[PDB]
Amino acid sequence: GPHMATGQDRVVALVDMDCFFVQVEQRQNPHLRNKPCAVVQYKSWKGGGIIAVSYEARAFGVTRSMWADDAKKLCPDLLLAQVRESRGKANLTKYREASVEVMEIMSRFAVIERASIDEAYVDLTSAVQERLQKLQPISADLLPSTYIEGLPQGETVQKEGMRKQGLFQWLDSLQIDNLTSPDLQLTVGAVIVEEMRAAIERETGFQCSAGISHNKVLAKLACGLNKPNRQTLVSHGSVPQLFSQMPIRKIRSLGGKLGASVIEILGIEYMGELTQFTESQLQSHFGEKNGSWLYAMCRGIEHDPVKPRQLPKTIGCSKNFPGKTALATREQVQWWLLQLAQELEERLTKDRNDNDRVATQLVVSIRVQGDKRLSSLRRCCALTRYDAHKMSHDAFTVIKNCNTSGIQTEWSPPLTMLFLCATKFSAS
DNA sequence: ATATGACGCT
DNA sequence: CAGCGTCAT
Ligand SMILES: Nc1ncnc2c1ncn2[C@H]1C[C@H](O)[C@@H](COP(=O)(O)NP(=O)(O)OP(=O)(O)O)O1
Ligand SMILES: [Mg+2]
Ligand SMILES: [Mg+2]
Repeated sequence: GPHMATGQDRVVALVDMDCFFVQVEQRQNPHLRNKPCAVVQYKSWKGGGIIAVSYEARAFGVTRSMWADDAKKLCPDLLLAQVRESRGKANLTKYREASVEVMEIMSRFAVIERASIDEAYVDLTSAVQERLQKLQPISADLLPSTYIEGLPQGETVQKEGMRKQGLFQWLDSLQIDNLTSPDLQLTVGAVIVEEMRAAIERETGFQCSAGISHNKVLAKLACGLNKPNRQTLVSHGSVPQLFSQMPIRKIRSLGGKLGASVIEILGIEYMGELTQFTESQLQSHFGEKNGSWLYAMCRGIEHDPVKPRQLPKTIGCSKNFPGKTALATREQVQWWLLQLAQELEERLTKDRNDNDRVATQLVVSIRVQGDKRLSSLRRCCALTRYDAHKMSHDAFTVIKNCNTSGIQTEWSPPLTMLFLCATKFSAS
């Protein structure tokens, strides 16, 4: 007990934008605000594929991975915004630039780790220490949008009434005399996150949600508990009851094959049930690293650091050529490699100017018709010049021998995907 | 017919 | 300037 680590050393937050692509389009087009709206890419096939949905539209059952024509059946008044198309492909520049707006604001408060186009982890341990040294009870007024997971226990017919009662129980209990209380550190962390989220909304117009806990996995989980436009504090103490009915697939990194194996091999359904197994038992089934990770995680402990990185490590461009449209001619493959290369060149040139770095490697990936893998083959070559013509020519050079066609003009088996990625950045 | 990113394994 | 698999938004 006296020597058992509790994973309460850090204060970490995960901030995730609410229906991000939609909010970007709603800021731009006021007509879309406060309406059932979705963002779609490529209109010709079934109205386009939905990639983002406003909360108003979710109420009708509209989801991502849904064709717009089908979404309209569920929600006839659904409004749509289209992703920009350039050179025959979706262009996500608007969303990347909006992402930068948000990341730069977050970086003012603390070290952050860009985790996706719309979320970042924040290591608030130091900021909390400074704020505690600076502060004195914490008023509920400092936590206007915060939920305390697990509370209240023991006006509650409405959600805001429930939120306040839980917050009151939490604050009434808080021991502010001790600067080392983990619960107190989380609370101060939540105050700072309120301030961060206020700054994001004020300076960008975008709303977001956040999770505050002692590690990245719990912070991420916490974030989704009360979306949209709210933040949730998950304390170490809230873990046993939270994990008691938490499907294993809900924890980050367990949503795939590993997660399925955990369920199948151990015959369990919830994250908390993992506590019954010894570390060695878990390592035997899932490997040394996964086993140790699972053993600590089911107890609410994780040590993965918030990495000091707010810029992407790679810059890539990709396009699918489904079914009948699979590229079947050499000239066809070269023309598309050129479109991808030109987009990549623009993005790389801007990156070099903004971030004082240059990519030194080019990775080319493709999918062959009949293969359900994300990638069928991957090859690389030196990226010595930011020249689209050289990059597309080099990319063809490295994959051209995959062509099994006896005939020079033709390409077989036809390609269902092209991917160009710039990597191995070096200071410039 | 359904654009990206990180990172682990070998 | 290795190539493939997994998990993610
Ligand atoms: N599978 C995918 N394909 C393409 N784009 C994707 C996508 N998943 C997400 N996006 C893009 C579009 C998304 O807007 C953006 C953020 O991803 P989230 O955070 O997962 N989802 P959102 O922010 O929309 O809603 P909220 O968080 O409130 O639930 O990334
Ligand atoms: Mg989001
Ligand atoms: Mg997200």
